[PDB]
Amino acid sequence: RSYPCDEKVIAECSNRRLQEVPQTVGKYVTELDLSDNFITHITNESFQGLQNLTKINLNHNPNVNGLNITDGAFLNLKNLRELLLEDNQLPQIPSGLPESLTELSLIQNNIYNITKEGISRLINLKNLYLAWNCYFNKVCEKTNIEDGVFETLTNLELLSLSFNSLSHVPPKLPSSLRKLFLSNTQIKYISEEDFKGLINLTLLDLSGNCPRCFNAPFPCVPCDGGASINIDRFAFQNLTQLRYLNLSSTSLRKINAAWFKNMPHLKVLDLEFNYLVGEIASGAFLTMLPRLEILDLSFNYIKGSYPQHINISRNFSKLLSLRALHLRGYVFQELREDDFQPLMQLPNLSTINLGINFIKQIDFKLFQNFSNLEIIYLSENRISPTDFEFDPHSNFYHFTRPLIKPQCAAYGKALDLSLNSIFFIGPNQFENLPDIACLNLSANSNAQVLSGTEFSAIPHVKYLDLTNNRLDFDNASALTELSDLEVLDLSYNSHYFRIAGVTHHLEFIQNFTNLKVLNLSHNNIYTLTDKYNLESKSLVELVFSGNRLDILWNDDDNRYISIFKGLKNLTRLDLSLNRLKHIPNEAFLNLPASLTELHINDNMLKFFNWTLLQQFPRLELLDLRGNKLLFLTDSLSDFTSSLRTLLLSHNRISHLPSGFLSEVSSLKHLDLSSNLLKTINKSALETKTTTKLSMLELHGNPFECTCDIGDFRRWMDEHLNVKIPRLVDVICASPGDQRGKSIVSLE
Amino acid sequence: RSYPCDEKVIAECSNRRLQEVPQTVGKYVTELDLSDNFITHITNESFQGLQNLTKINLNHNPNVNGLNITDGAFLNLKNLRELLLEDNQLPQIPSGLPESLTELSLIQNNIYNITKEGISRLINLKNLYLAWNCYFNKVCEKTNIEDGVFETLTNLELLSLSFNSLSHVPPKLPSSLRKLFLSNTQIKYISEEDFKGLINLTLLDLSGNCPRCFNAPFPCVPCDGGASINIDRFAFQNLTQLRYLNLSSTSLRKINAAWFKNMPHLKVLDLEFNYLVGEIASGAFLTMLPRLEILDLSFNYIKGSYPQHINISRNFSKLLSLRALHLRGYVFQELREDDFQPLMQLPNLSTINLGINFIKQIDFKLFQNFSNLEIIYLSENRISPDFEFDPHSNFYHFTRPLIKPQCAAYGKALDLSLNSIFFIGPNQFENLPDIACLNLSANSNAQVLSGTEFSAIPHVKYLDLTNNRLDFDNASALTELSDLEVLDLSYNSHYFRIAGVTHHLEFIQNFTNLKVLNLSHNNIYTLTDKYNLESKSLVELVFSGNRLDILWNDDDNRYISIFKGLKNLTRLDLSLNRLKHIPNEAFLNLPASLTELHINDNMLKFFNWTLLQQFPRLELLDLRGNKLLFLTDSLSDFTSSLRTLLLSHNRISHLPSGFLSEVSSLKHLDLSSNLLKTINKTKLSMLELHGNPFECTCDIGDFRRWMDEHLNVKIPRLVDVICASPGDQRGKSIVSLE
Ligand SMILES: *[C@@H]1O[C@H](CO)[C@@H](O[C@@H]2O[C@H](CO)[C@@H](O[C@@H]3O[C@H](CO)[C@@H](O)[C@H](O[C@H]4O[C@H](CO)[C@@H](O)[C@H](O)[C@@H]4O)[C@@H]3O)[C@H](O)[C@H]2NC(C)=O)[C@H](O)[C@H]1NC(C)=O
Ligand SMILES: Nc1nc2c(ncn2[C@@H]2O[C@H](COP(=O)(O)O[C@H]3[C@@H](O)[C@H](n4ccc(=O)[nH]c4=O)O[C@@H]3COP(=O)(O)O)[C@H]3OP(=O)(O)O[C@H]32)c(=O)[nH]1
Ligand SMILES: Nc1nc2c(ncn2[C@@H]2O[C@H](COP(=O)(O)O[C@H]3[C@@H](O)[C@H](n4ccc(=O)[nH]c4=O)O[C@@H]3COP(=O)(O)O)[C@H]3OP(=O)(O)O[C@H]32)c(=O)[nH]1
Ligand SMILES: *[C@@H]1O[C@H](CO)[C@@H](O[C@@H]2O[C@H](CO)[C@@H](O[C@@H]3O[C@H](CO)[C@@H](O)[C@H](O)[C@@H]3O)[C@H](O)[C@H]2NC(C)=O)[C@H](O)[C@H]1NC(C)=O
Ligand SMILES: *[C@@H]1O[C@H](CO)[C@@H](O[C@@H]2O[C@H](CO)[C@@H](O[C@@H]3O[C@H](CO)[C@@H](O)[C@H](O)[C@@H]3O)[C@H](O)[C@H]2NC(C)=O)[C@H](O)[C@H]1NC(C)=O
Ligand SMILES: *[C@@H]1O[C@H](CO)[C@@H](O[C@@H]2O[C@H](CO)[C@@H](O[C@@H]3O[C@H](CO)[C@@H](O)[C@H](O)[C@@H]3O)[C@H](O)[C@H]2NC(C)=O)[C@H](O)[C@H]1NC(C)=O
Ligand SMILES: *[C@@H]1O[C@H](CO)[C@@H](O[C@@H]2O[C@H](CO)[C@@H](O)[C@H](O)[C@H]2NC(C)=O)[C@H](O)[C@H]1NC(C)=O
Ligand SMILES: *[C@@H]1O[C@H](CO)[C@@H](O[C@@H]2O[C@H](CO)[C@@H](O)[C@H](O)[C@H]2NC(C)=O)[C@H](O)[C@H]1NC(C)=O
Ligand SMILES: O=c1ccn([C@@H]2O[C@H](CO)[C@@H](O)[C@H]2O)c(=O)[nH]1
Ligand SMILES: O=c1ccn([C@@H]2O[C@H](CO)[C@@H](O)[C@H]2O)c(=O)[nH]1
Ligand SMILES: *[C@@H]1O[C@H](CO)[C@@H](O)[C@H](O)[C@H]1NC(C)=O
Ligand SMILES: *[C@@H]1O[C@H](CO)[C@@H](O)[C@H](O)[C@H]1NC(C)=O
Ligand SMILES: *[C@@H]1O[C@H](CO)[C@@H](O)[C@H](O)[C@H]1NC(C)=O
Ligand SMILES: *[C@@H]1O[C@H](CO)[C@@H](O)[C@H](O)[C@H]1NC(C)=O
Ligand SMILES: *[C@@H]1O[C@H](CO)[C@@H](O)[C@H](O)[C@H]1NC(C)=O
Ligand SMILES: *[C@@H]1O[C@H](CO)[C@@H](O)[C@H](O)[C@H]1NC(C)=O
Ligand SMILES: *[C@@H]1O[C@H](CO)[C@@H](O)[C@H](O)[C@H]1NC(C)=O
Ligand SMILES: *[C@@H]1O[C@H](CO)[C@@H](O)[C@H](O)[C@H]1NC(C)=O
Ligand SMILES: *[C@@H]1O[C@H](CO)[C@@H](O)[C@H](O)[C@H]1NC(C)=O
Ligand SMILES: *[C@@H]1O[C@H](CO)[C@@H](O)[C@H](O)[C@H]1NC(C)=O
Repeated sequence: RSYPCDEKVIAECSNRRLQEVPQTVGKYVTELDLSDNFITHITNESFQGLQNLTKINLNHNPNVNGLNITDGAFLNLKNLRELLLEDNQLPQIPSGLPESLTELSLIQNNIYNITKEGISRLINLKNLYLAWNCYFNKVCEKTNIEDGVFETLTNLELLSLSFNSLSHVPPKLPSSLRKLFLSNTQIKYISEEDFKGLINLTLLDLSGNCPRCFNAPFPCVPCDGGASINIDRFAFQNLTQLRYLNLSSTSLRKINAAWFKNMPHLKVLDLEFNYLVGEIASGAFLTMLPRLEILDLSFNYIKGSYPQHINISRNFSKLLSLRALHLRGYVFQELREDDFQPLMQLPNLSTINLGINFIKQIDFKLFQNFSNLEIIYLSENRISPTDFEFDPHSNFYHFTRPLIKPQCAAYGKALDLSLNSIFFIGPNQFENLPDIACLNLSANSNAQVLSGTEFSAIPHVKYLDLTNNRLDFDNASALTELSDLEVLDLSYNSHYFRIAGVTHHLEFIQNFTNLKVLNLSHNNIYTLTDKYNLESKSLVELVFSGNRLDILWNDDDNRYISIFKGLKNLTRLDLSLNRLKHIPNEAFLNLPASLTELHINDNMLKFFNWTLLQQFPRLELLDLRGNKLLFLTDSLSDFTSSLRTLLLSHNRISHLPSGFLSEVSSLKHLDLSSNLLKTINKSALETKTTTKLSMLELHGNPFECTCDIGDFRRWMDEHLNVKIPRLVDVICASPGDQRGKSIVSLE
Repeated sequence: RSYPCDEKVIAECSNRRLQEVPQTVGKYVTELDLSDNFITHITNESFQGLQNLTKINLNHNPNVNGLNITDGAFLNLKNLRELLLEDNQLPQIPSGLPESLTELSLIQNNIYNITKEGISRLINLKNLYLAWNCYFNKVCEKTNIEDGVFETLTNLELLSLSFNSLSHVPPKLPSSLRKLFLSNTQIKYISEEDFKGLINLTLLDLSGNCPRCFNAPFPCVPCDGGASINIDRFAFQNLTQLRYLNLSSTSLRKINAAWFKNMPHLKVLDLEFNYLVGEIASGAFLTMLPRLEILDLSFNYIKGSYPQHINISRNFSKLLSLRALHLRGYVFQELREDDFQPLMQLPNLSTINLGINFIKQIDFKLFQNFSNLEIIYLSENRISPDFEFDPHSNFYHFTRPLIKPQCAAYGKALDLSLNSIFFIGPNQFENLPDIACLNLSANSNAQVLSGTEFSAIPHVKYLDLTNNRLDFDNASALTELSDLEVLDLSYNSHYFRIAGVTHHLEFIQNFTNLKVLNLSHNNIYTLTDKYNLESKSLVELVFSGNRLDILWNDDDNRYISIFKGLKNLTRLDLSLNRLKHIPNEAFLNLPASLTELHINDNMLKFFNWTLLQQFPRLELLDLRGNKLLFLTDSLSDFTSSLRTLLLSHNRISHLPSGFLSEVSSLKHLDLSSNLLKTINKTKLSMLELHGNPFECTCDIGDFRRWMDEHLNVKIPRLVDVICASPGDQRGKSIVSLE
């Protein structure tokens, strides 16, 4: 049983409050992650017993001044390939690094000198990350790059120098380079010589040089006069393998078509945060890009300007390989059919993104004229009836999550109208739309009574997101025009459910033939009109967290005692966050016998009637985390043969009953973290049967570390197939000499 | 030093996990509150010490087996006036109650038998509370009322029997009654005899008998065929003093005017949850209410019906004393000027409540022609561009003020909250009166305010725009409101979250008289062009729930002076800003005028205490709920103004030397829920220490000594100042020892 790391050859040793490199790491280990510890010193002794190490991660030590690394500390590790030293306040590149390194990352340090002595003997480097050493209003020096320092790195494939003050492209780069990142480097001019020999390059990032600074979310310094980056006509002429070009925030007003003349493979062009309204309308460069797949022209708005219409050049029609066009933040009032003519015959154009344009009106019928749209993204418009802020490993100019949740988009064509002002759906709201399978109307403040006709023009919606609205459930036929509906999200429509005196009709649920997943979370449901029961022959999953079952199941009221019973196909039920202090026995028995997964976490349960598990023969997962439970039954196997996972974290359990660990044969994963256990007695340990337990969680219990723990420790020694994670957090509260130590580190 | 109660003569002893009546109560106590403890038995031994007890509260024992009370347990208490025994699962009225009692509460027990033996001996009773013993689907017995059980209570002024099954008004009630509460008692018939003797009654509650059960939020049983309650023509004949009549939810469709004939002082008439749409339209009874001040006709809607217009009888014009009219939940589409004609000459009608009517359109100009409207309440419409019920509250409606008092104090108030005014068009507020208090909360207003939207009502002083989604793209926003004093912009996160759109807060500087600004829960992390908040007038800024962790990031200097230009500021709230550290320069740039600084519920591990030298008026500093690991030993050096220092929920381990005994303006220090195991060996007036893990060895005697010598330093909740060690002492207050 490894300690302090979890081994599996990989050693997960991160975030463990470690103060030095442990001398206890399995000597077979090949990758070791010690990130986020409190390590302050690395010497030639730190890794002495571990010469099979391929990979070391030391990022973010010491985690709350800097990591002190001796010359040659690593130089004896002969197989070391990957060394991660991010966010360690290093004042220099460490001296005497091993020649074997293929990957070195020094992101987010204080290194202002890149020197031959540091780097040049690292002949095997493929990827070198030096970004984010001097930037914004950090107090730091201009980066000195020693002439020719990278010239000997003849296998170098990726070099990243972004977010440092460089002023010029470094000369003498190796022609092995595939990816060169030079974002936010204060380079104002790109000469013909700068990228001259780089015939293998596939990615060039020159974003944030001569930035567009209006409304910047960071301290931003424009080029004089807010001028554009100055890229020589021939700067790209030998970049024949280029696939990705990032020119975001280079204050461009003109794009020279001749930049692309030798660039037949360009697939992704990023031109966000420039001043390209004119070029978008004229667009001579568009001719050069018939193989482009992604064009991002987001946030090129003219500030203060809110024109009626977007002006797209007819030459967009040349972008014959286009798959996604991103046009956030152009900012305009109205989208008319004619305005997108140029895009309508593009054969592979799957995605159109018009997020964040403050658009007031759209002629929806225009989307039908497109060849092949799968994603119509119109969120955030005005349609109506550690202790650094930026992730160095992520795109700086846009978020890279999918525009549509994958689970919704998997059904078919997607229309996302979230975060607009469609406060009711009128009779003709969805006229002349493609055949939408995936519809997002989240956060429109929709207060309407859905009545069974609102979705008639798009009747094959299968995944409907209506979260964060204020729907008035006064009509039992609501949404029944959607016969194929499979997923329905009604989360955060509490507005009218909170009001006792208006009607709340949920009867429509029963009308769906194919409804599989229903989310009613965070609605504050405490009262329903006429019918008190939810019923469906199809429903598999009901999320009912964040409601008031404490009131629906009050002891003085019988009406809701069968509320979920009529959900006869149900396998997953979430009753978390319902302020439950007790469940009446009859209510529990009325939960569907079909269940396999039951969550009642984050309530206030003082007691749980285990005997009632007899009625749930298919029940695999029972989640009671975050309650106030005091005891377990001492004959749990009498009550279930199906239970595979039992989660009891964050309760007030102080005693295990005899045999409990091995009571139940089906039980693989028992979570007793953060309870009130002082020991586990031999009594809890006696079985006649082989335990099938695979994971037992125990961190955060106030263990009593005296001789009375020895039985449990031997049990541990005798059942290594039972994984106990976070041994470093399985801690003695007592006695004094033991307090804070892992129960494992005692004699 | 009292224990276990706090005494002040009143002993507050509630909610302290007490398992018996404590024997160490001040012998001089007149009022003892023992509510919410874990007490299971009372005996005539329980209170022996205490004979000048005038009042006992034993509500909610034992808390979370009834309270077992022996006969005559209370009998040797000669001054006991008032006994509270709510929510104790009592199976009977207890035997042997002292005859001194003027007030008895047995609300929320299991008592189904009201007998001479419990009650008839209690001759001084003014107030008797028997409500909520059998109701809803509780398992309980019909309520047996022993014939003439109240006949002897000839001082009795208030009798409450609500929420029990009674079936009949009990006969032989004393004519000393003022208030008779019989709500939800399953009484279907009110006979000419039922209120015989009761010529001094001023209140009668007959609500919930023959209830209107459609959409009930409780188990509701209608009378046969949902018939109305049956009230005899002459049943109110001799109820000449009535001021308050509650007939809510009695399924009335027809009101007999003659019921009010001899009741010309009726002030408050509650008719909610009936079927009175026809009566409201025609209503002869409205002609018999010359002195009525409050009429509540709420939730009389006909289900499924959504008429165009509300139909208000001309006879409303005879309600000459009306001050408030409640018409929630009539449910109608449109309010036209002429529809309120009959109200327009009532000289004292100050409040009109049309909440929850799903009203789509209103002609605002009609309000102009009323006599004296001060509260126009239109919240929750469709305008566009462990028992659940508190036994001491009204059951049919909330009783909080319609408008926050701090807003209404400014003058005429218009509440449009919880509608769909997602933008304010150019004539939205035309023909309104001179509105001073305006509520537009929760309209999902997404608009760019530009300085003209409130031109028609330019004297607004208190503007509530919370829970909207305002787009701050214009420096002139709201500047037409020259007199504005209070602006609430809480919960307008929507656009502030988005980096790429503009966020302009420059308009704040343009107000001469702005006193209070609440920017809470806006997630503010980036602003456009001007990085600083400026105002010569502003006194209080609430900035909680924003991202000062980002605004003051070490790598960015732009917001280091964000609040400095708030030159008049005395109160600043920076709680819930995810702060791990505040840059020293940022702290020093907070206004030197501050008297009150909150930075609670962040994640601060360090505080630079020396910086308090630049805050010479600072009286209150709140650092609760951070991760502070130690205190300065030099506090006297950095402030002579601090009176209150709140440090609860932090990680402090050691009180430094001479902290307490050192200076001086410091009245209140809160160190509760920290990590102190001891305190080692002065206007200080209060010292909180509950929830520390005190080591209760002999090392602790000095502190106890010190406690004994400084009895002018209150230490609240001594029962919660607990030893965590040693194992013997664990769970004990620190006041038990050698
Ligand atoms: C300018 O545009 C260029 C080209 O589009 C863009 O290049 C991309 O940069 C991002 C960010 O560094 C790269 O994405 C990373 O790449 C590797 C995958 O090989 C991953 O290790 C990273 O994932 C980790 O980090 C993510 C964020 O913390 C985690 O969410 C994830 O779970 C991983 O832990 C990450 O995805 C991307 O590879 C390149 N693109 C290409 C084609 O090389 C560049 O970022 C733009 N410039 C700026 C300043 O925005
Ligand atoms: N470029 C961009 N992308 C955005 C934006 N908002 C959301 N996204 C999403 O980020 C995700 C990442 O896009 P990004 O352009 O940064 O990077 C792409 C593209 O650069 C590139 N790519 C992607 C698709 C393609 O056909 N050809 C191609 O070269 O490969 C990256 C991996 O992303 P993936 O498509 O696998 O999720 C995309 O997923 P999505 O289709 O839902 O939309 C994109 C946005 O404003 N701009
Ligand atoms: N009746 C009624 N009142 C409601 C409703 N919604 C909110 N309220 C508020 O509860 C509060 C209590 O009103 P309620 O009718 O229940 O009882 C009044 C009235 O019964 C009575 N009263 C009050 C004022 C008066 O002039 N004459 C009068 O007889 O004294 C009670 C206490 O009022 P308070 O001491 O808080 O000022 C009111 O304050 P508000 O003017 O803003 O409106 C009332 C509602 O739907 N119905
Ligand atoms: C309302 O409830 C639904 C149903 O629970 C929520 O959608 C579900 O969310 C979970 C994420 O918690 C998804 O499961 C996850 O899927 C990913 C991707 O496959 C997987 O990697 C994770 O391990 C996890 O299993 C689940 O797929 C998804 N279901 C559907 C139909 O989309 C929804 O998010 C809730 N809505 C709100 C606003 O909370
Ligand atoms: C029917 O209508 C009448 C109004 O005439 C309601 O009477 C009011 O009842 C409330 C709530 O019980 C009383 O308030 C309480 O008063 C005490 C004593 O002052 C106070 O300590 C409590 O905190 C609480 O405010 C109120 O006094 C009483 N009004 C009068 C004039 O006596 C009655 O509640 C209604 N019935 C139902 C079932 O709602
Ligand atoms: C936005 O911030 C304002 C200013 O803090 C909040 O209004 C203020 O709320 C406090 C209570 O949180 C009011 O003080 C209280 O007054 C009552 C009545 O006198 C008193 O009983 C309390 O002990 C306390 O003093 C304060 O008067 C009030 N200020 C104003 C101008 O109304 C407001 O609630 C915050 N908005 C939101 C949505 O949270
Ligand atoms: C519908 O749109 C809403 C709003 O854009 C989406 O909610 C966002 O979802 C992402 C992905 O999980 C979260 O990280 C964001 O925080 C959400 N934002 C808000 C404001 O809620 C929602 O995911 C979309 N629905 C579908 C099915 O794609
Ligand atoms: C403006 O209207 C809102 C919504 O009606 C009021 O907010 C309510 O205030 C009460 C009193 O504090 C709270 O208990 C309710 O929970 C609030 N409801 C919601 C939905 O926020 C607000 O008080 C009103 N503003 C003024 C100035 O009176
Ligand atoms: O409702 C609108 C309309 C337009 N803009 C413009 O959009 C850009 C980004 O906020 C700015 O130029 C701003 O003027 C808005 O912000 N909000
Ligand atoms: O938008 C509306 C319009 C009317 N109603 C009606 O209002 C009463 C209370 O909800 C019910 O009869 C219902 O029919 C609504 O609920 N919502
Ligand atoms: C780092 O620790 C070493 C011992 O290995 C010590 O000699 C040296 O002074 C330290 N370096 C710094 C920069 O403090
Ligand atoms: C592009 O679309 C056409 C259909 O017009 C199809 O033939 C081709 O396979 C698609 N190409 C890609 C790469 O999807
Ligand atoms: C729902 O609305 C439809 C369409 O307006 C209407 O015909 C029907 O009567 C309503 N259904 C119910 C149950 O009221
Ligand atoms: C919904 O189901 C119920 C009961 O099965 C049926 O009465 C009703 O007509 C169905 N409604 C619709 C609109 O299909
Ligand atoms: C029960 O659930 C599954 C969904 O996985 C579905 O295939 C089956 O059709 C459902 N039963 C009914 C009656 O719809
Ligand atoms: C109106 O109220 C005033 C003062 O509140 C009072 O003098 C007068 O009697 C009331 N008028 C009527 C018609 O009741
Ligand atoms: C605010 O909007 C008004 C009305 O459109 C306009 O006159 C003005 O230019 C805007 N003000 C600012 C400061 O941009
Ligand atoms: C607001 O204040 C500033 C100067 O303090 C001034 O420039 C601006 O014109 C004022 N705005 C208006 C609308 O008065
Ligand atoms: C400062 O605040 C007080 C209100 O508390 C006010 O009397 C004074 O006018 C304010 N100062 C200025 C210059 O407005
Ligand atoms: C307190 O702040 C000042 C800077 O304003 C500095 O002189 C002193 O070092 C600070 N103390 C700490 C602990 O940073």
